[PDB]
Amino acid sequence: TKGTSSFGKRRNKTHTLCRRCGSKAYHLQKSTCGKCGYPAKRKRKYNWSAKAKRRNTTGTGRMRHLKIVYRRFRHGFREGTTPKPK
Amino acid sequence: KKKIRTSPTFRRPKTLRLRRQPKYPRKSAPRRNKLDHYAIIKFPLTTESAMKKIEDNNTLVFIVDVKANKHQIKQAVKKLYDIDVAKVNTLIRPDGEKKAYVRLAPDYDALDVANKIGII
Amino acid sequence: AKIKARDLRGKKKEELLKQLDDLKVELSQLRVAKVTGGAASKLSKIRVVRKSIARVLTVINQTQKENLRKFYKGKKYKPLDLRPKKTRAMRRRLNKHEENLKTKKQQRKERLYPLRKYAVKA
Amino acid sequence: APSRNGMVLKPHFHKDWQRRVATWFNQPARKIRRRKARQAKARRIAPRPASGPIRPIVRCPTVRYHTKVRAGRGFSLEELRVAGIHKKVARTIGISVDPRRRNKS
Amino acid sequence: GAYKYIQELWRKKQSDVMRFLLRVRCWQYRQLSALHRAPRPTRPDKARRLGYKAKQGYVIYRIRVRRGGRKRPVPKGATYGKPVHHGVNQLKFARSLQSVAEERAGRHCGALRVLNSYWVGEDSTYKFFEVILIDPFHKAIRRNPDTQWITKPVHKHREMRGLTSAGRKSRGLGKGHKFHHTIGGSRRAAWRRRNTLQLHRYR
Amino acid sequence: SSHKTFRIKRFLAKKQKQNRPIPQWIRMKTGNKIRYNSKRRHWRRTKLGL
RNA sequence: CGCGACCUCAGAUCAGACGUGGCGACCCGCUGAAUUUAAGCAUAUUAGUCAGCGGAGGAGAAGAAACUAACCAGGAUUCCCUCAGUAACGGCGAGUGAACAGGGAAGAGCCCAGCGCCGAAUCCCCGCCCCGCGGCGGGGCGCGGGACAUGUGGCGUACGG
Ligand SMILES: [Mg+2]
Ligand SMILES: [Mg+2]
Ligand SMILES: [Mg+2]
Ligand SMILES: [Mg+2]
Ligand SMILES: [Mg+2]
Ligand SMILES: [Mg+2]
Ligand SMILES: [Mg+2]
Ligand SMILES: [Mg+2]
Ligand SMILES: [Mg+2]
Ligand SMILES: [Mg+2]
Ligand SMILES: [Mg+2]
Ligand SMILES: [Mg+2]
Ligand SMILES: [Mg+2]
Ligand SMILES: [Mg+2]
Ligand SMILES: [Mg+2]
Ligand SMILES: [Mg+2]
Ligand SMILES: [Mg+2]
Ligand SMILES: [Mg+2]
Ligand SMILES: [Zn+2]
Repeated sequence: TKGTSSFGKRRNKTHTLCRRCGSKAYHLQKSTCGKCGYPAKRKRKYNWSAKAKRRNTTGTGRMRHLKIVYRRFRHGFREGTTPKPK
Repeated sequence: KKKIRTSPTFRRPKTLRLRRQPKYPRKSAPRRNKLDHYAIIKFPLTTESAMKKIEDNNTLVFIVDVKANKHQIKQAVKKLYDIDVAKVNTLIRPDGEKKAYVRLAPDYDALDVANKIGII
Repeated sequence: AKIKARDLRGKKKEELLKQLDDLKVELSQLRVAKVTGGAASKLSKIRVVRKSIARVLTVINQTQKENLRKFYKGKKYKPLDLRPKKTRAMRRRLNKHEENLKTKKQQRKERLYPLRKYAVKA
Repeated sequence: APSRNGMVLKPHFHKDWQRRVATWFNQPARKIRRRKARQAKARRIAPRPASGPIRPIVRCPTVRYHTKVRAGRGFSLEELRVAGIHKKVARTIGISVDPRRRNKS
Repeated sequence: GAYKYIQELWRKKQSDVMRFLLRVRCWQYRQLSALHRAPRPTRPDKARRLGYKAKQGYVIYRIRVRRGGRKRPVPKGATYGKPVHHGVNQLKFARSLQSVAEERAGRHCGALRVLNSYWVGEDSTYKFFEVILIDPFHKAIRRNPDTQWITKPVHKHREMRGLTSAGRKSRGLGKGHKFHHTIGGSRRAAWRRRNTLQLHRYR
Repeated sequence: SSHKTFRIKRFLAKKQKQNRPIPQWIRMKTGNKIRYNSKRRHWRRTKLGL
């Protein structure tokens, strides 16, 4: 009986957490992320979902290295020098 | 004559494999051991179950790092508290830190060790 | 008894390590006091000792790194954290010597036909 | 539907034009940009004559325009020879050789 | 004069000497594997007139391509809709087999630059090309002018952006009335320029 | 279940550590405009997707 | 029934490097529909477009004629105005549709192979010390190794040499 009892029988998960991208879309039998495409090297990305592209593009996260790159670009990527101590 | 193939299978002949003698180390210095004894032991636990374990089973109980195993906990306790440790039972709490019970050797006494530590 | 890096930069590594490990002993005692209640004075010196530990470890790592730079000064192959960092593409690009390399034909052209300076009168 | 009387028109608007609509709001800005580029170039080649080499006289190549004359790409090697100068020192001086033009007159 | 003799000999492809050599070398390239490194150019005059020099940092890769047309990769030969788009079998790829040989060589040795390529015998089933690759980080190459342009970073994957000799022949661009389709630099540059609408400020 | 893996235990540890009311000095902070923790989870009402 | 030389291959946690992935507004290479319009619909149109795949850079591509033209001739590429909704394509229906000349913006030109001459003149790597370090070279020294005549460098490329 296709409704409430069939809801009763639901106790085996299809997806678990993914090591890349952290979403709960890692298909356990298929061994593949439905969100990011992982076991594969290239990230799953499609132009037919601009909402998905903006949900996980560069800038929605922490951007540690990139904010340091922006600062260092503004100063010219200098290294090994000191602000001439007092 | 006198070299003879006594097998129908050609195998890849084993060759010399030199060890590495690099021109420079890939990193400068060895990395600092960031899991030293002060990192191992974070603080003692001073709950009522803790006090029961202290007065009954000659055992202390600490909150320790998640990465530390029983050998590191025992060595760290024996070093920075200068005692001897009978055994170590560890669990991980539902908050996510490792609670370690450490039972001392019988010639030592958990009461006066806790008095020297200051949790008493 | 507050410690400053300008006073830390003259010590030797035995007393630097001694200072470091007595600071860590004091931090352990302060956390013991924090669990056992202690006092607000101790709870406020926690942050002071932690920043002092950060200061001491900064000074040790900086001294060791500049000793490494002095040792690898003038060497042919330096470690990957001692060679410069700038940007992967800037590391991939050519250096100034092989940029300014020129052929004998093209420098012969440059010697024979230099671009003159001139004005045209009205 | 045609109303009464009019032209039969064929507007070429069947092809998703309004993604490739190009506007000209940056026209004054690019005029300013080209102007200051010319100024920078002139004061870079400060004594050199500010506009480029001398160009030759060139007859426009069609029975519609073959009465007029205009500036060409460059002088040719024959007339450089009759002028008596070398085809490399000419370009260092400012003469703008063009090797592929012929002279049939 | 030697290279001129080799050049005339390689133009005489239907002579008995050349047809023997082509058949035996085709046999052994067939027995080898699909992507392969040659130790030296088989055709040195062709390789040097295509750009190769006998220096450290020029390598030669032999690529084998399964020849024939392009079949439409649709299940059970069923495209859907428009009989004009119902075709499956007699379709043809827009690029040449030589270009896809260069593309496979570049994609395998992705740290080298594809300079050029030439033909070294086909088959009925395969086609064999040799691709000149350049290591752009050998000193003997970036410490010498007239060849560090390929070490410059705008020349990564020339064979994938279509701008080797074979890929350019596939793009079909030139000068004159034969080539109006690509008269803004490329085909879709021309399409863009003649399908945009210039809406001026003062119309 | 009682049979867990270490990383699902870590996940649940984080979730129950952050299922906690807001402190009361936060409301006395200058320019606060936050009255209560608005993303508190109840185990019976809203389930973890895990 | 051995010992060498080359060729063609293989192995190595060998010495030193390089590629991978991301972003993708613009660019390049492919692949590539159907809604739609034709008052139906199949060619046509939508459209070489969306979706799909690959590769970049601060721009990219293109580019110094196997060109335009038929004139008293012009003279690389790119872009703007015009040519021009034109020549032309098209159930010649619906629809589609450029180029040259002209006026401007910009303006820059060059290099191999081959043919030939010069005792390979050429290039890479490793030690010695000297002059430097701060994107690491200069020259000298080595009865030091290799690449290379199955062709490196200099002259020289259709405007001739
Ligand atoms: Mg299943
Ligand atoms: Mg256990
Ligand atoms: Mg030369
Ligand atoms: Mg159709
Ligand atoms: Mg429920
Ligand atoms: Mg190695
Ligand atoms: Mg219809
Ligand atoms: Mg209708
Ligand atoms: Mg219908
Ligand atoms: Mg697309
Ligand atoms: Mg990439
Ligand atoms: Mg370019
Ligand atoms: Mg180009
Ligand atoms: Mg008109
Ligand atoms: Mg069309
Ligand atoms: Mg001008
Ligand atoms: Mg030569
Ligand atoms: Mg030419
Ligand atoms: Zn994932």
